[PDB]
Amino acid sequence: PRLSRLLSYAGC
Amino acid sequence: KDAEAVQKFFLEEIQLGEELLAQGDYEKGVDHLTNAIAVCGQPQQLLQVLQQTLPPPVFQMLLTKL
Repeated sequence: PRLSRLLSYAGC
Repeated sequence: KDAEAVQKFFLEEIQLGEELLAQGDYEKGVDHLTNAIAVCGQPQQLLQVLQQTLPPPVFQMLLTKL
């Protein structure tokens, strides 16, 4: 995966 | 490889929105940011970030295009 995508969406 | 398709969409739309706002294409940029917000669902933290990041009238265009 891509952490940046996971982390960025974590707030949702 | 598995799910996380929504996460890719989310980040790609934020990034494209940001790029378009920076070229001065406000309606297009706002269109794409609102695609990101739409797939969020608890977008309260996101909307705060956007409010601190955007010029006020650009932020108001966002609230209206929801």
